[PDB]
Amino acid sequence: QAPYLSPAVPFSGTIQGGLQDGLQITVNGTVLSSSGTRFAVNFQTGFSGNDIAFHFNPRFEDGGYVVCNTRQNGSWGPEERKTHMPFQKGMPFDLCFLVQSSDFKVMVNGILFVQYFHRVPFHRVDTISVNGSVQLSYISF
Ligand SMILES: CC(=O)N[C@@H]1[C@@H](O)[C@H](O[C@@H]2O[C@H](CO)[C@H](O)[C@H](O)[C@H]2O)[C@@H](CO)O[C@@H]1O
Repeated sequence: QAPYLSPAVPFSGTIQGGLQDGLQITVNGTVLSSSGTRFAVNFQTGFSGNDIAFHFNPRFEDGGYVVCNTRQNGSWGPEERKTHMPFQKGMPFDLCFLVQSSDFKVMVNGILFVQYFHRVPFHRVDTISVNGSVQLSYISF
């Protein structure tokens, strides 16, 4: 699949073929100053945003932390949080999502940040969306 170049945010785009084992999605962007306090990347089914297999949500609030969770039929499950923010505003970053049979491997600038085991079959994911206080340079597959 061709990369989405300079997509505007918010953004929603189809992931051709749907998520598949071995697929690596790269999200290159920059956290802005003066927008909001958080941004997110969502691996979802459809554009509704009601069913999100994997929600990666960095929050520049309360000291800085990232929320990882799944949303099924509009219902958010138990959150997984990490308190060591690997993001810095005004600095471009490479957010890499490696899809494996049992989990998502998430790397920030080549450094493994989190591991999220699939709560729902990843084959159900065909859409990636990004919103919040972030500017995108590109999304590659
Ligand atoms: C401490 C705690 O459980 N707080 C939660 C909030 O995180 C939650 O905010 C939502 O969180 C989901 C991901 O779990 C999405 O990021 C969503 O955009 C947030 O609004 C709220 C609402 O569900 O519930 C508690 O406050």
